[PDB]
Order: sequence, then structure tokens, then C-alpha cells
Amino acid sequence: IVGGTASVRGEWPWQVTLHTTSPTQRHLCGGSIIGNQWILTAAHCFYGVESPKILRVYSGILNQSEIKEDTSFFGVQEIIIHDQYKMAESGYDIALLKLETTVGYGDSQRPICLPSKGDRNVIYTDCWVTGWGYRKLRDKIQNTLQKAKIPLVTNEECQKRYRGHKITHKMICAGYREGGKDACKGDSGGPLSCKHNEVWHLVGITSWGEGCAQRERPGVYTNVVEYVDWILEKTQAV
Ligand SMILES: O=C(N[C@@H](Cc1ccccc1)C(=O)NCCc1cc(Cl)ccc1-n1cnnn1)c1ccc2[nH]c(=O)cc(O)c2c1
Repeated sequence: IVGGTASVRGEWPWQVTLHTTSPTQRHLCGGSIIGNQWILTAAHCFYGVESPKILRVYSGILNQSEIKEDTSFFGVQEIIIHDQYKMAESGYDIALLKLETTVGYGDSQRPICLPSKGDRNVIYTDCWVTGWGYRKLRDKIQNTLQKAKIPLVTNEECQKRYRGHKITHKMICAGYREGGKDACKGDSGGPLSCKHNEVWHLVGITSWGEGCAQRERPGVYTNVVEYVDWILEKTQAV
């Protein structure tokens, strides 16, 4: 996160750190708890990931230094990638991780609500992007979970900023016209969480952008409201 501040423990209890054990143990992507055995994340995170066996999900983490070999985690049973996904820049940048065991909800880990399909006509004014990603394009993975308040940008305005790309209504952008606050490397897959009527909603999934926090280059997120049916299809299968 560029231009963010340290989060407080328990602030974003739906936020997870997805780690990989191949070739070495490292943070791979962010993710969000959406159900007791479900993590919502980005499809681009699994480029070259051949098996769910190399993945570990850690919930209730403020600091990456909390993670050692004796730290509890959730194994991944299945990786479900949207079948229309080709690349982040083209959309459908969404995936579900079915966990091998259920998450016990508490004050350190709980699910974030998905946006209500009836509320596609609501204006979100209190949106935050969170993650352990870089503070600048040439940086490193942060120990403490960072947060940044970012204003949502219209599809029309975001399309003006990305000449040569096709910003679809399945994408949602956020950023200041002058830049300064954004997601960066390591933040992808994480949430863009918006508080409306005292309830937090998973409005976006960190996906792509031209550099980090550049002037007139908003961050591009998967517009979660447009995938509610797909999430229900996959999580509520008979
Ligand atoms: O590049 C990374 N992540 C990419 C995506 C990815 C995922 C998995 C493997 C490879 C690449 C990312 O977050 N990409 C974020 C995309 C992005 C989103 C938005 Cl909304 C705005 C601006 C941007 N950026 C544009 N350029 N940088 N960020 C990434 C992930 C985990 C890492 N762990 C480490 O220990 C060391 C790393 O250097 C490291 C880097």
C-alpha cells in the first residue's frame, strides 16, 4: 500500500495473507474471508501455481512476523478460478479458495458481507484498500498490515485514464486524481472494503494498475457486486 498507515489489530478481520511454500515460504497474495471455508481472492495470484498443496491461508494476522513454522493456518482443498479469466487486464480476475477446515469466527477473524445486488445503485464514500504489499514500486513486503482510504472513480473517468485498455463494468477503479494512495505489489487479491449503513462490504478485489499511486492512474479492482451470482454458484453448489 502506497501512502497508507499501520492497521490496528482486529481492524480488517476478513483480511488474510495467502502464503506459498514453493520454492520458499513467502506471502503471495491478499484475500478475504467470505464464508467459514471460503476465501475470495484474485485469479492472477495462481499464475504457475500447479497444486493447492503449496498454499497456506493465515487469518487473524496483523504482522507477518507472527508467522513461523508453529503458526496455525488453513490448508486449501480447492482453487476455483473464474473460467472466463485470461488476464487481470481483461477482467474475470476472481478466484475462491475452499479451505480444508472451517474458520472459527471471533474478534480476530470473521467474514465480510458481499455487496447486495440491489445496492449496485449506492455511492460508496468510505472505501479502504489494505495489504502487506510494497509502499512504492521498488520496495518490499511490509511486516504490518497497511490501510489507505481511496475514493471510488466512475467507469467513464477510469476509462479516460486507461487509454488503450477496456475498462468494463465488471471492473471498479479507485484513486486520487493526483495519486499518492494506492495498492502496490503484494496487495493483489486483497479487499477494497467500503462501509455503508455501519456495515462493511467487499466492494472490490485488488487487481491491476499502471504502476503504484501514479497521478491519473486509479487502481483497478474486480467489481465484486457483478460476481455475486458466480460466488453463490460456486459456494452454494448442491
Ligand atoms: O508482485 C507481486 N504481486 C502482484 C501480483 C502477482 C501475484 C502473484 C505473483 C506475481 C504477481 C501485485 O500485487 N500486483 C498489484 C497490481 C496493482 C493493483 C492495483 Cl489496484 C494498483 C496497482 C497495482 N500495481 C501495478 N504495479 N504494481 N502494482 C508480489 C507478490 C508477492 C510477493 N512476495 C514476496 O515475498 C516478494 C515480492 O516481491 C512479492 C511480489
